[PDB]
Amino acid sequence: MVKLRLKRCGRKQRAVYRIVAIDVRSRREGRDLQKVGFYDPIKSQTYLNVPAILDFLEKGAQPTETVYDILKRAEVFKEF
Amino acid sequence: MSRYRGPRFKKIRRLGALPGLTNKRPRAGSDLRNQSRSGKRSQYRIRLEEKQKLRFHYGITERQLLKYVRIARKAKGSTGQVLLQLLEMRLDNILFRLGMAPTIPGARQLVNHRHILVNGRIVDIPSYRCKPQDTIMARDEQKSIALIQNSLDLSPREELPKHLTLNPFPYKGLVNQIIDSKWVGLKINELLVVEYYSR
Amino acid sequence: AAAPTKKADSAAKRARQAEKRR
Amino acid sequence: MKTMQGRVVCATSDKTVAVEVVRLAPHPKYKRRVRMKKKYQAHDPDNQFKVGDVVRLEKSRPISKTKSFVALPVIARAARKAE
Amino acid sequence: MPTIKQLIRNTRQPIRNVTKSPALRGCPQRRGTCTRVYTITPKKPNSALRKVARVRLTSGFEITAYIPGIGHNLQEHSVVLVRGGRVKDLPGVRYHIVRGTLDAVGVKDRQQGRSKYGVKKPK
RNA sequence: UGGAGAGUUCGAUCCUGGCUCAGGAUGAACGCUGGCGGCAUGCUUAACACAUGCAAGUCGGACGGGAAGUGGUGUUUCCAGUGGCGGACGGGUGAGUAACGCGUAAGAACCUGCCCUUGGGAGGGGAACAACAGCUGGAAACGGCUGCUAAUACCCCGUAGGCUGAGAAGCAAAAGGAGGAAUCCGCCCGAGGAGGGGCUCGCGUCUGAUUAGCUAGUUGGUGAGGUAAUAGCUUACCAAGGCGAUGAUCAGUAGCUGGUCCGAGAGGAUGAUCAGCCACACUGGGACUGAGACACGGCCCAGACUCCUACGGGAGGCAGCAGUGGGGAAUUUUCCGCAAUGGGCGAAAGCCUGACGGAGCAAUGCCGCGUGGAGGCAGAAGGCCCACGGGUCGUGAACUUCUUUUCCCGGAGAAGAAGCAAUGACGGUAUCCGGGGAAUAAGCAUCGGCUAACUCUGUGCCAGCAGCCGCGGUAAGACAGAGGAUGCAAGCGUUAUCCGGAAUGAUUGGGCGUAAAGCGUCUGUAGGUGGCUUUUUAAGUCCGCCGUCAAAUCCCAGGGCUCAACCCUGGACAG
Repeated sequence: MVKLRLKRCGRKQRAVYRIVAIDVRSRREGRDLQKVGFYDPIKSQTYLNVPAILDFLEKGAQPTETVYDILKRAEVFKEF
Repeated sequence: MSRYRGPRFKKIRRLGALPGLTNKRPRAGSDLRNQSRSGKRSQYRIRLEEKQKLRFHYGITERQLLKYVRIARKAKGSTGQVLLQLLEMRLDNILFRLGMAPTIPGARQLVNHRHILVNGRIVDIPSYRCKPQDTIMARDEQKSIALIQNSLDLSPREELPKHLTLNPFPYKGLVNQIIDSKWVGLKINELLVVEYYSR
Repeated sequence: AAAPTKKADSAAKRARQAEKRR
Repeated sequence: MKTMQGRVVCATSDKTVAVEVVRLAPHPKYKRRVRMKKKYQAHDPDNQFKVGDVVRLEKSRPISKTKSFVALPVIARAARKAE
Repeated sequence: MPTIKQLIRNTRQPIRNVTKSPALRGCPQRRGTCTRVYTITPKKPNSALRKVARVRLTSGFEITAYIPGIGHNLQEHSVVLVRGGRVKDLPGVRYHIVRGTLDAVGVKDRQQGRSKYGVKKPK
């Protein structure tokens, strides 16, 4: 199946963390079919594209732990 | 080695021109001769001795200079002038033209021993490129040293370069803009050095 | 060191269950 | 689906016609036209199209491993060598 | 230039390429045991007593090699290491010897080139 | 925003032309030397043979239980066993394969666990079975009988949109379990979505034609058989074709690509690391289970090896991580952790996880810093040259004031943790404050010309040098040592290898009277090219637009680690 999370591109101490749209039967840092948005830990840079989200979640995509919390930190996912 | 150690005024001699590796030393070259007519230097000699004059003045290596001339060649604008842009923006060279240090090899030690502050933050790296509107100043702890006080005691009378503006009392110097062709006062032809790397 | 009781990882267990499904 | 034109060279086969497609295309390294010719085994269950006819071939359901194309229309008649 | 329509028919392409010194599968250096250590005379302009040794490589080939410097200690059972460079004065010799490695000793009392010839630092 | 050459074939000149060198690069080795830090990288030679440990397990909110540990006086939790899901994910190698493997662009005859949208159903029964128990064959492995037993183990019956069929009609599904005054999860069928995986077609995909012939299910057509599915995939029969010089077949070699290196570009050489795809995993062969692997850590058979044996008979295979032997010029700690990201399982907790996150070894490379700074003599010793009247090494050093990064020592101490009894391997972390003292830290190559840099001795075609032209037979700046100088830098030099220089295969870029070069001359098929006018087509071509050209490289502009390397946004480009 397909799910939402974050990969790894930046090695060592600087863990930048990538975008997402990947299968569970694939790799930790491999092939990604579509792009969305990411966040940087030791910075104020928080993207997360909203029109890409909810459009991918309607067709069997599972929202797992890491894509969450950073979702509610922004103005998306609330009682609206 | 990062910066040449040993004989400094051996390169102020031989080459003909007189750079600032120390303060001021005689015009004549080495050995018993050299005060008379020298031999006819080849076409490749004028490209080799002119680049070694620019390499020694700033106290930079061949490995670090190779990057500053290649990135300046890939960038837009006059190549011959943008070699002197990224080389003058170094924290060890802007410190010589500020009046805080008597020479360039002594200015690298000043930046390395944590005496200089850039925009409030402390920088140790001499090969750091100083962008415009930056405040190059001294530290509050290193304000009481006798070497920093003696070098800035001779500065209120002498005129500093037009691309810089120093204020004698608070010991800070600001960099307004980029250095151009007629603003450089060095005895080097920038068209002979760019012709060497492209053999 | 070795354990006081006897044990053996049966690779024939996954084969017997595969023969039962067959 | 893709459509390619060509002349029939062989007709001595049961419900199968050998169509030779000529294609002119310029070389990406050079400049001039390089002509390539490959023969396709088309399907003809009505055995109407004989040798010499120029027919257009469209993509369809594979009736065999070599055959995958069918001959639907006809632009011109016999353009072959005289007997 | 050969015409454009003949360049599609024939198409110009280089050869399989011949090597200057066959040191196997792109290997910089090769090991081997010396079979016979002899002395041979040079070409037409030179006249000296040059020391050459036939090295039996790890592949099974027995090619000649030149010994640099003054004085050596290579016997009939010495395991040497070759370099790969021509001398162009002695016919057949396409290899050189790296001294200071394995059974090959370095040149005594040499103060100049210590990187090559395999000499240590004198205190 | 990109394109410098020179030496050598002559008495000499101008051409032609081969060779050689200056450059960059390489997952490199060797020799000399050797202060650190950041990031990356590391059997490229035997896909050789492998000790040991580890690399996949998890659920009792599916069951009959309870051999451990902790409470209470039976609940957590849980060794085995039944059952569910995952072992066809991830990791590694590239041997094989020039092939419908790969890359680009299209197509039809499809399947598809977990997830998701919609509709209906989920009733009522049966017979066993491990675990366990009593015996029992064997060295061991592995088991052999009898009896007892549960479930989301299995098999009927009832019902049924779907399926088969022109139609009428015929016919097939089930699991229950948990917290709570009825919620959650799961089960069965069908119709979709998504994602993944098959199959079809065309182009481009190495070299040699002193391999030109190749091919019987071989090509195709009817009929049955078969697959999830088209189909010679298959069988019988009929036709006899099918492939090829725009070069099949055969032989040698080889994973493909995004890209990488060089280059002005074109092009050439490759494709290590990262990522997509394919293939293999002791060798050869085969099938089973399952949605999917005919499947590294699964099974069965055979073979070569290794090991055990009460020789009757059995157990394994690292092209997973770390390591051993061996080969080799050469390539590392049998370390720590789940903390972070991810994978498996579970309504969770949590467990498993050398994937991975980190550390360790190695100057393998890239980048940054450091090993001292200023001041100092009339140029001190001591060396080298000397016409000995001096000069040079030399401000070099000593001598003086000064600052002390990094290394060392002591005290603090950001963030990567979001979760959320406050949860980290890395960490005596980054970084910051202070204290000794320059105190602990440089060499290597070269010096005839291209090549940037000189003489004096010794030797003396002797010993030796050497990329090329060439040096050495007594005064050779091209041998050996010294003084000095040049270049570079903890790197330097050498070697190997690709590209550049080679407009010396030239498509952009060359030539054939004499330098290499028109075949001895004609006819002529295929092929290439083809006068003039109008109309038409518009295929080529050209314009615009819509898809795709994965991401990451490269490039432009802009950010974050004190700079840089490195990391990163958007755009550009992907011709």
